[PDB]
Amino acid sequence: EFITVARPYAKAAFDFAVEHQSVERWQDMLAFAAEVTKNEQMAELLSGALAPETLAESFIAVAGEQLDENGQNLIRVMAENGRLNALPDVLEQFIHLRAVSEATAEVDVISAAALSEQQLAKISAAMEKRLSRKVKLNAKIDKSVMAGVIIRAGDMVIDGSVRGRLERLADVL
Amino acid sequence: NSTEISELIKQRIAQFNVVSEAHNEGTIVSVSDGVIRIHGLADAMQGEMISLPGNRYAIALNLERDSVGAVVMGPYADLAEGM
Amino acid sequence: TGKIVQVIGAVVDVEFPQDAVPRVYDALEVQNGNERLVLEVQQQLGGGIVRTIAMGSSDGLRRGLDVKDLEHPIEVPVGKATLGRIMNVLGEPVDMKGEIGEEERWAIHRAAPSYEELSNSQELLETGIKVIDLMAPFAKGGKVGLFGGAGVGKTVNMMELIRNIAIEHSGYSVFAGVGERTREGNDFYHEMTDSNVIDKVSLVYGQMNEPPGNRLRVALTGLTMAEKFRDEGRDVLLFVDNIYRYTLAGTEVSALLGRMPSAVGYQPTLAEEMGVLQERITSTKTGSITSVQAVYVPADDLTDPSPATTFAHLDATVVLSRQIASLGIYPAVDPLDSTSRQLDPLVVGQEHYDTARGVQSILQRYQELKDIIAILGMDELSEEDKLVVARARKIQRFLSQPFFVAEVFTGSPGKYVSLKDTIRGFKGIMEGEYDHLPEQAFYMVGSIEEAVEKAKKL
Amino acid sequence: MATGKIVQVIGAVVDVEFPQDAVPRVYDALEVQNGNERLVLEVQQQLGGGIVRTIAMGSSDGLRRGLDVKDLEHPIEVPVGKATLGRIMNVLGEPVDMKGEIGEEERWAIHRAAP
Ligand SMILES: Nc1ncnc2c1ncn2[C@@H]1O[C@H](COP(=O)(O)OP(=O)(O)OP(=O)(O)O)[C@@H](O)[C@H]1O
Ligand SMILES: [Mg+2]
Repeated sequence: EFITVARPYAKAAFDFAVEHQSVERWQDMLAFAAEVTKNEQMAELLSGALAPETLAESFIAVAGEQLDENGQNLIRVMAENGRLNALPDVLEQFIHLRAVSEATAEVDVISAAALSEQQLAKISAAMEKRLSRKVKLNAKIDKSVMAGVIIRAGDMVIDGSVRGRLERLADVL
Repeated sequence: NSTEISELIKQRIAQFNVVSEAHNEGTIVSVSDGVIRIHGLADAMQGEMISLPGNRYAIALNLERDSVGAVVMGPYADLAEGM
Repeated sequence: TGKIVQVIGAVVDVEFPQDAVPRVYDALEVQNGNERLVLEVQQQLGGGIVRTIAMGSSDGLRRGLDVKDLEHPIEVPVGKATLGRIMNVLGEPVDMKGEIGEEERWAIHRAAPSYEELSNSQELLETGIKVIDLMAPFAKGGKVGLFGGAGVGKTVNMMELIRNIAIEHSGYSVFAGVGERTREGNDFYHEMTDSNVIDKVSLVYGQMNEPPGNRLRVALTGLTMAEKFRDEGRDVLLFVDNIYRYTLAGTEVSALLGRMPSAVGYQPTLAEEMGVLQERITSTKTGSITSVQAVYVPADDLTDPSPATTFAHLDATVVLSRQIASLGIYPAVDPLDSTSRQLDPLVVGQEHYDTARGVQSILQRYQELKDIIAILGMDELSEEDKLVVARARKIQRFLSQPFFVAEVFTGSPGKYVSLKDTIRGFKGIMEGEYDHLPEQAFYMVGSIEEAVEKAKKL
Repeated sequence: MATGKIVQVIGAVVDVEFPQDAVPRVYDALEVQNGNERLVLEVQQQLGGGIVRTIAMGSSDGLRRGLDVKDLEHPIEVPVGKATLGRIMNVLGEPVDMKGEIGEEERWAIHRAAP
C-alpha cells in the first residue's frame, strides 16, 4: 500500500508550505490532485507505461487550479518515480502532519444514545489533559451498544460500554 | 465543491482529448525473449489468441491487474513498443 | 457482488465491497461461458481483494466478470447415499446415473479428533502376502504406506490388499483416486460392478487430467465421506490412490499464491498441509478407519522432503525397490527398509519376532558381503560366508509370490499364504532344512511345500 | 541526428532512452562517441517507457550518462564475398590486420532466419 512511499513526499510538501506560510492552499491543491487521480479515464492513463514527462505534462494539463511554480514541481517529482497513485495517501499524511503541527486532535465518541453538552464538555476537557493537545469531538452513537460509551483518540481506546463489560465478564470463564 | 470539481475534471479531460483504448484492443508495452507485455485488452480472456501486426499471434498467459502477459507464436524480434 | 481482477493460471483474484468480504475457505461461483465454475477462497489480501483457487479450468475467464458469494464452504454428500457411486471433488455425481439421494452434506474442511477421543488397538490383520505380514504386519485401525518410485508396483500391491482385506472384512469402504490414471479408475469400477461388491464401496476420483484445485481437495472429499461412516460407528477401509499428488498440487499453486519457495522448491507449508490431512485419518473410540496409502517417491529419492515427511505419519511402511523389481522378484519389497510398529514381541509373540529378526540379520550380512563379491568373486569368501550367501539368496526368492491380480501378467495362478506357513517356511530355511534345494525352487511359490514340489522338477 | 540518450551504465550493460515513437527493435545496432572512437551497442530488450537495454560491443569505460546515441536502423551488418578472403576481421567486420579497408560489394545483416 502507498502509505510508506507517500511519507517522504508528504513531509517535504508540509515543511515547504510552512516556510512559505501557505498550508491551507496546499491542502486544497492536494485534494484536487487526488480527485483527478480517481477519474476513470486518467486511471487507465496512469496505469499504462507512458514515459514520466509525457505523463506529467498530461497530468498538469488536467489541473489549472494548481500553483504551477510549486505544485507542478511536486507532480513532476512524483511522476519521475511513478508515484502519482500515492497522491490520495500523501494528502492524508499532509492532513495528519498538519494536525500534529497545529497540536490538535480529532476524537470519536460512541454511545447507546446522544450525550448532553455537559458530558461532551467533561469528555473534551479530560482528553485535552490526557493528550496535551486541543481536541475536536465527533459523536457516532450506535444501535448495538445498549449502555455506556466508547472513546477513541488516535488508536488509544477507553471502553465503558456495557457490551464490553458483558464480554469482559464472560472472559472470566 | 467536490461534485463540481469532479465534473470540471470530466470537462477538462474531454477538452484535452485524453481517452481510453477500445476494448478488445491494446498496445505492446515491452518486448524481451519472446515474452510480450500488453496494456489494455480489458476484454481479453485467459488463453486467448491475440493477433499481432503482421499475420501472427500471441497467447495470453497472465491477466495481471494492469497488463496481459503473452508469448509470441513465431519470430518476435520485429515487434516494438507501442504497436 | 465481486469482480474478477486477476487471473494467473489456476489462481483468480476477486474484489468485494469491504463490508462483504468472503471468509477463508468460502466457495464462490462464476459463469464461465456455458458452464458454472466454483472458486475456493485461500487468502484475504488487503482492500477487499480475496485470492482463490479455481475448481476447474480457468481458461476463458475475463477480468471484470461478476462473481457470486456463497455463504458456506465446499460441502459434499455423505452417508449411505454415496455407496456404490463415483463422485467429483465437488461431490457431484460422475457416473451417468441420477442425482445422489443425499440427506446431509458435510464441509470438507474439518478439525482432527481430540487427543481424548483416540483409541489404541493391537488386533493383527492378516494379509495374503508373505513379505508384508512377516516383515511389516499391521493392525485393524492402523495406517499402511506403500512407498515406491515410478512403475515399481504400488498399485498392484494395493489391489491385492483390496482383494484380501476388503472382501473378508464386512463393512463399508472408501477408495479415493488422487491424481492417478483414469484408465485404472475405469478398470477398477468395472471389476467392482462385475463382482457385485460395488454396493459397499464409495469412489471419489480426481485423476491426473484434472486441474490442480481438483487434485488438491479430492483427498479431503474422500476423507469426509470416511469420517461420516466412522462417526456412524462403523469400521471403515480407506484407500488413497496416490497421496503424493496432494502435496504436488500444493507446489503447483504455491508460487501463484505468492509464497516464497522452500527446500527443493516445495511450498513452505508442506509439513502443515500434509499433517492436517493425515491427522484426520484416525481410528477413534466411536469407530475405526483402516487406511492404505500409496506414496510415490520422486526420482526414487527417499530423502526428498515429501517422502520424508510422510514416514512419520504412518504405522507400517513398506518400501518398494526398483533394483529388486528389475530382478523380477515381485512384490519388490525391500525387507531392510520396510518396518512396522507391530513388529514387537508382545503383540506378535516371540516366534514371529525371532524369525523376522533372523531374516533381517542374514539379509543385512549379505549386503555387507556383496562389495567383496563384486570385485573378487565368491570363491574368496569363507565357508561360513558362502553359507550366508547360499541362504540369503534362497530367502530373497521365497519372499516372491504369485498374486491373483497379477495373473494377467505372470499367467501362473495366484496364491494366498497363511502367517503360520510363512513363519514356518523362513524358520525352516534359516535352520537349513532346505539347503539341498536350488534357488529356482523358491522363486514364485506360495508355500514351502510348493517349493519342494517345484524342486523335484527343478 | 542522434535521438537517444544514455541513462544507465552498469558494466557492459548500457540503458538508453529514446522518444516513444522511435524505440529501436530488438537486435538493432546503436552507436555512441566513447570519447575519440565510435562504440557499437547491440539491443537485447525493449523495456517500458522508451528505455531499451543493450550490450556494449567494446569497452564500456568512459561512458557518461546523457551521451547522445545514433539509432542505426539495421542489425549489425558485415562485409561479405570474395573481398573477405585472406583478411582478418573482428565481430563487427572491421579489419584487425593492418592491410587497409576491405573492398566490400555488399554488407549483410548477421541475424537471419534458417532455410
Ligand atoms: N506382483 C507382481 N507380479 C507381476 N508383475 C508385477 C507385480 N507387481 C508389479 N508388477 C509389474 O509392475 C508394473 C507396474 O506396477 P504398478 O502398475 O502397480 O505400478 P504403479 O504403482 O502404477 O507405479 P506408478 O503409479 O508410479 O505408475 C506392471 O507391469 C506390473 O506387471
Ligand atoms: Mg500406480
